[PDB]
Amino acid sequence: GDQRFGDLVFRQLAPNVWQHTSYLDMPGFGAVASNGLIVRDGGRVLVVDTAWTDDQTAQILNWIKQEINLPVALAVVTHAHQDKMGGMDALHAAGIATYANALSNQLAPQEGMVAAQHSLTFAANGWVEPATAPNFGPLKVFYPGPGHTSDNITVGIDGTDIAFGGCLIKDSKAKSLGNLGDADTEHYAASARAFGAAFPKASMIVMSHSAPDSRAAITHTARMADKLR
Ligand SMILES: [Zn+2]
Ligand SMILES: [Zn+2]
Repeated sequence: GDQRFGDLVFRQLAPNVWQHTSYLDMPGFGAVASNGLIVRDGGRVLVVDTAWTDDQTAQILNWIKQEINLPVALAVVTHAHQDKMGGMDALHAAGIATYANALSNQLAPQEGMVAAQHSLTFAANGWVEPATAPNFGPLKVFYPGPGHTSDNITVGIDGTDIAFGGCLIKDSKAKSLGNLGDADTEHYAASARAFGAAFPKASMIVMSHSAPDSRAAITHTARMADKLR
C-alpha cells in the first residue's frame, strides 16, 4: 500500500523497487504528481528522477535512510524539466553522483535546472554508451528518440519486469499526452514504440504522470501520438 511520508508518497513495486511521488502546484493545472523510482542493488541504492524541488528530494533521501538504510550510489534523471531535475542540488548536497543525457545537461541552465555532474551519450540505436553509465547495475538506459522532449530518456530495470518511460508514456486510459510544450510531434509515436521495443519483456510500465500500468500504456500512448502527425 501507498506510504505517505511528509508530502510525498512511496509505493513498493517489486522486492527491490519503489516508486516515489511528489507534487507541485501548477497554477491553472492543479497539484501535479510526478513519479520516479528507487532501486536497491545489493548494498546500494539507485534513484531515477528527482522530485520537483530540493526539499522534496531531500525527503526522498530521508525515506531511503529510514526504509532501506543503504547509501545512494547514483541518480539518473530523464530530461531537463523540473519534475525530473528540480532537486539536483539536494542530490549534490548529499554527495550523490548524478547523470543525465548530455543534451539534458546542455539544456538544464535555460530550463532553470542545475545540470547533472555526468553526461550520458547514446549509440545510434539508442542504447547508452556503457562507459558513460559506469556502475549502473541493473539500470538499462535507452534513448528512444525525441518525443515528450528532444532529450527524454528511459530506463529498464534488469531482473524485474519494470521499465520506466518517464514523461514519454501515459497510461492506457489517458485522454492526452500531457505537456507537449517542448515535444517533437512528428517523432513522438515512433519514439514511444521504440521504448516498447527496447524493453520487450517489461510487463509493468512506470511513468511520470500516471500510475503503473500494463504495456497498453505504450500502445495507447503511441496511438494518441499518431494523431499529432
Ligand atoms: Zn517534461
Ligand atoms: Zn513530466
